Amino acid sequence: MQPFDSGHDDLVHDVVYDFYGRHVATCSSDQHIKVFKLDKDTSNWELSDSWRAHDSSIVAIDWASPEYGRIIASASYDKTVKLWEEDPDQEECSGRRWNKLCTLNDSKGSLYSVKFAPAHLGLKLACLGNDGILRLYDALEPSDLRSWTLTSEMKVLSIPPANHLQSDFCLSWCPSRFSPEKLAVSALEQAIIYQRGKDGKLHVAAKLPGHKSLIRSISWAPSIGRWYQLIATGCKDGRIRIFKITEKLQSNLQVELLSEHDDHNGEVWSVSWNLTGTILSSAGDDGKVRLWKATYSNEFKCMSVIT
Amino acid sequence: NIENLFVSSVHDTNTMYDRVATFDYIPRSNNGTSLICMRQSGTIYRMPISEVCSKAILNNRNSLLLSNFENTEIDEIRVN
Amino acid sequence: GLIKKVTHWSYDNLIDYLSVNPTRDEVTHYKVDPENESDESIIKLHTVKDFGSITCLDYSESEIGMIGVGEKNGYLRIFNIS
Repeated sequence: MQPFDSGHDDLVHDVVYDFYGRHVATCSSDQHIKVFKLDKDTSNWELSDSWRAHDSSIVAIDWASPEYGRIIASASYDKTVKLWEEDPDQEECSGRRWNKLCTLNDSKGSLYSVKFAPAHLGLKLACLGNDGILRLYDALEPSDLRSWTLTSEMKVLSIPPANHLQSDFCLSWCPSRFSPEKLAVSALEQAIIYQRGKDGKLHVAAKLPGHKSLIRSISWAPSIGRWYQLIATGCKDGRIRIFKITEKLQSNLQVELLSEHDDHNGEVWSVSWNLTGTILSSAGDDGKVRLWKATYSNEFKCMSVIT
Repeated sequence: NIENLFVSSVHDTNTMYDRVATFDYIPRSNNGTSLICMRQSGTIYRMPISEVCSKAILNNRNSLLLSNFENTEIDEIRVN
Repeated sequence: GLIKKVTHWSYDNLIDYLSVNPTRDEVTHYKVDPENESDESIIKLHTVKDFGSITCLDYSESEIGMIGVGEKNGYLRIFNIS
């Protein structure tokens, strides 16, 4: 468990990997983004660029697929989405290595989660904040990656939350290349699966039941050819909920809960899958990180726990 | 210049002993936090804040990344 | 409050005392050196910060450290400090 210092002056809000697994990007509340690269020789993480990005605290970042280039979608609390492209003819650790592409100033509220779509949908973007409106951004013209169009606008909340009550949002796309477009939307105390129809407009397909408290993280297991999909959820309750979805609005889909695990006895802040959907990693309020793997049966059982 | 504030997250912690009336922070090194608390009887003790992991993402090479809610260093578990 | 002087517990010349705070929520074991009048002689050794609404307290002279603590709810917690 060797640590490395991110160098941020305040709390690191979100960290994600790239596709190749050799780059991480760290957003924080010191209005900065730092992208680290995994050194091949020394095997120690070192900084590549450290540039100020937004005017407020950045809370969610997500990489694009490398076939579309190196694009980072940063969402912050200042009602903006900022897209950053790497320009290779610039020295490292400068501050101009990642040239800005666009600002999506179509948000009336502070954002919480931004997630790029899978590659077979194109360069699609998903943005959710406390406005209760999900806006999908599309990069239609590949000649210039600076024009982004707003196509799907679905309202996930009746009213925006209060100024004092807390709210959390998490998005997760559907990595299935031979299934229609699906999106998981965790708005307060609602887990909604949004599916693309024949008319091209998203509809409420199914809702994951349970969820007596505030939802903190959602994650979709990578479909590797199995006939059932998996969605992992971590609530403000200590429930790591793994939902099983069978799909057969061209296609209807049924939601069945596979497990409900209470080994944290707190708030499950982040739950996330592996490359192949085998190992599930969850962190809770008890200061422990629990790895989960399926047994000979399909029921999930706890494995080695990192404290 | 005026920042319209709103609450993002609430982090809960249970005190070691009950019947506490007043408390105060203790600044620690590396953005740490301990709490000094005064009970209703007047006895004063020290309570630390646990380093709760905030994000557990998995790499394609089977590696675990760990960010903390307190400080800025990031923990790495490698498959080696 | 309740201050009880306990004998047959110290081999040396120091004298041991047991105390209950006026809030009836705490039990403290003291050692007091009588030959020095200053407040540094009042030494606080161990403290047991639990219970709530203590109503009685006693000690065992034959066996060292065994102290019984009553409660208003109805539990007689008998334990050892020394």
